[PDB]
Amino acid sequence: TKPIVFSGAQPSGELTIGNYMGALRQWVNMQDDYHCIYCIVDQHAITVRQDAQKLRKATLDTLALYLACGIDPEKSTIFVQSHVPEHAQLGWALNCYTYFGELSRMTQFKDKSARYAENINAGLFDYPVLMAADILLYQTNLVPVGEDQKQHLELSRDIAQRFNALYGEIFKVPEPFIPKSGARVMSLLEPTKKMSKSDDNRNNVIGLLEDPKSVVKKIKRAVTDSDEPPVVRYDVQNKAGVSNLLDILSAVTGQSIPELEKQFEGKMYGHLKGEVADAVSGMLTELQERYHRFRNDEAFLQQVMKDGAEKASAHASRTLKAVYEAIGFVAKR
Amino acid sequence: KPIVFSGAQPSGELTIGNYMGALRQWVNMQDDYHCIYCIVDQHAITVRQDAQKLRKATLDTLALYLACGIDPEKSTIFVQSHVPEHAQLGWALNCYTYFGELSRMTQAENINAGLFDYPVLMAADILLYQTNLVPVGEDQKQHLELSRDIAQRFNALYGEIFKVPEPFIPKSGARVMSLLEPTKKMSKSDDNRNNVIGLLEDPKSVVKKIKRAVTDSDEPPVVRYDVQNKAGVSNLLDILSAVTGQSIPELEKQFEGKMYGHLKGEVADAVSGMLTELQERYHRFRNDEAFLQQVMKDGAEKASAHASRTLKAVYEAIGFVAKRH
Ligand SMILES: Nc1ncnc2c1ncn2[C@@H]1O[C@H](COP(=O)(O)OC(=O)[C@@H](N)Cc2c[nH]c3ccccc23)[C@@H](O)[C@H]1O
Ligand SMILES: COc1ccc(N)cc1
Repeated sequence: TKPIVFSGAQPSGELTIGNYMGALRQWVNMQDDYHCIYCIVDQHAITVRQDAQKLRKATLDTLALYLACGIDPEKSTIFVQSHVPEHAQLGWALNCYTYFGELSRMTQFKDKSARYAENINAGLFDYPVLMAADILLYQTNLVPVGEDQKQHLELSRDIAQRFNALYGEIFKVPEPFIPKSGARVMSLLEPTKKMSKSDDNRNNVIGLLEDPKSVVKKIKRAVTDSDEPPVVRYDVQNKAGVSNLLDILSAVTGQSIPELEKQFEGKMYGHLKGEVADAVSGMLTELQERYHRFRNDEAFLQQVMKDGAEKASAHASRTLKAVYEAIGFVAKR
Repeated sequence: KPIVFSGAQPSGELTIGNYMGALRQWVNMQDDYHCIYCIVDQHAITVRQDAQKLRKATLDTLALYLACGIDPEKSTIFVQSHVPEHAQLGWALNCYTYFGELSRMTQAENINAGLFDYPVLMAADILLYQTNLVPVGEDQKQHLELSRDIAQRFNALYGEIFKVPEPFIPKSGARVMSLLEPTKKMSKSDDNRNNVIGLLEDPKSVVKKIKRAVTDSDEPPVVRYDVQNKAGVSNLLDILSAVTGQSIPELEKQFEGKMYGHLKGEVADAVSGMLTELQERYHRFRNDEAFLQQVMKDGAEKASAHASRTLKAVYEAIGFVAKRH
């Protein structure tokens, strides 16, 4: 059997080009090479307060977006996290093998606590343990994610190793698959801050479902630097905005930064931004064209969810059975 | 019938205080209330434990509750981990529980997240079954209050999804104090086991512990009820009264001109009389694996039917896409 790939994305906000480059791009390319399982993590989404209609709609939007990107339900298992109870079950169990200090030290918890001070909830704190349960359920070998998830992934490995050391070979110890370029796409008006699907300032973000024209305007307005003459060179410290543009272009086209630097020799930021806008306006038009075909077909979306949850539960129940046996629960018969 | 929820720890080493106090009280109210008994194995693992002993303890607890008179045809008794809805609701309620509320629970960075987060699981345990009443001790009053606050908070956002649970106020009335410390209650959590009489102790063990029990230096020795001045003797009277149903004034008359030796002898004989009938039932149930499996299956099946209905409403309110069956 093939090694197993697992990853997920929250149905909250509107997925950005950041989410595509750091994760979904890789998800599509891994489908034949590995046994791939992709999840819409609605249980993680509710750690941030959403309107009920928006949550339901965003779950289906996200599903249709996976499909529009090229995630093929004939190759990959595609499911909604809440449809498989084993995530919640293993998540509770793994709380007992996770230290408080490991969760309080998390960057994401700290960033999210500052952003949502009126709702610093227990789910936001316990976030990484459920995420570990998501991965560990499927005997996952590889986890394609953006750089912002490295810390969460490190904890999952620690939990797997710690549990295995007491009980035997129950889990696989997963490995991150973070891409060389586009692992952490930055904000267009604030290139020192990660591009967030929940920025109020829309201008920071390139939406996967935002109007391309509005997106082309966003690239042209992206902040660069005061260098005289302007030079297209990679330097995240002194040229954050230009570097982010080079990183985006590299990730979309598959060309290296040193290659792109040679390509823009004697050129300035107008050329860079023309070429970035071109490459991105292109992906989105195509992507949004596949999207509606999927998104307006409720019977097909219902079928993908049904089939995917079936496949997922078969794997997850198998692992949870072994976990429950090992910790000492009386088996349900 | 109001719905009553109790969580039973699979590790508790139950005493005659537990039995003649709350347990016997509740055995005689299984037709008055819709009683739920949940053996809380997911709570147990917040303390690291030997796996095989936890499995054994789950079944020991089930058999002991059955032996004490919990009737699986009247009440619902089941193992927590057999009903996935507990963990499911637990996670959802984490998202409507403040971090501060958990930090302020009467608790540095080396405690496991389960020990930190279990009050939310407790809330889920109760709220799943539309629980009206929860019989708690003083030590779990804070947890009940949190579950009431979570229920009201969720209902204010989404409509009346949960019942707001109430404490069960009336106490059993059977008083049972520690043998070497008559001022303190006999507790299943006592490190000093000479203070307690476990429900599975044999007649020789009970004799030894009752013989050792503290009594005053009154001269002449007198068997009279007086908690302030004769705590130990009064405890022995209360235990004997609880066992036989004879009133304190009846026992005071029964022991007129008798020393503390004769009282201790009668207390030991009385308690062991009670424990022998209970132990016969326990071992009969406990050694019948097929009967225990059937009780767990039926109970989980009953619990799940109810729990799934609540969780479906919870899931609909939050806005999750409904599962495709
Ligand atoms: N500006 C950016 N540049 C590049 N990559 C980015 C950018 N912003 C986000 N990402 C990546 O996109 C994925 C989805 O984002 P989420 O916020 O839903 O990502 C999250 O919140 C996860 N915890 C969801 C999750 C839950 N359980 C899991 C198990 C395995 C893997 C992932 C998960 C992520 O991989 C994230 O790293
Ligand atoms: C009681 O809170 C929890 C927390 C996490 C999970 N997965 C289940 C229940």
